[PDB]
Amino acid sequence: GSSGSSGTVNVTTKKTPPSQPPGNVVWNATDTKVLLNWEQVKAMENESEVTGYKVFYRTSSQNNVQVLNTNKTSAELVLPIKEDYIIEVKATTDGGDGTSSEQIRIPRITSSGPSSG
Repeated sequence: GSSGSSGTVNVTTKKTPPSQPPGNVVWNATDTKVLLNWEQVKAMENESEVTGYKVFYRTSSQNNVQVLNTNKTSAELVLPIKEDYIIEVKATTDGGDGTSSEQIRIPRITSSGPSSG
């Protein structure tokens, strides 16, 4: 087909997100879960505050990443079944989603011999 572009004024509606991604996005692996943790995001004046975040977790590849609702600065996922895990934290507000932090790299379960003695 074809495409074009010109531009046309417009108006605004509803508040807007901070756009600031959650930092200190740390993770962990214990027992049989993934303890995720990341700082909080506070929107400036007018900006919409963060009421929650979206934990975007997907395999080293995956087709469509999934979203997990979390009304906190932490989260808990399931152990990675082979292939690295690309986790992305997104700060959502009353307006909608926000920005996605830095994809997390979680390597599968090591490959060592259990019961050593």
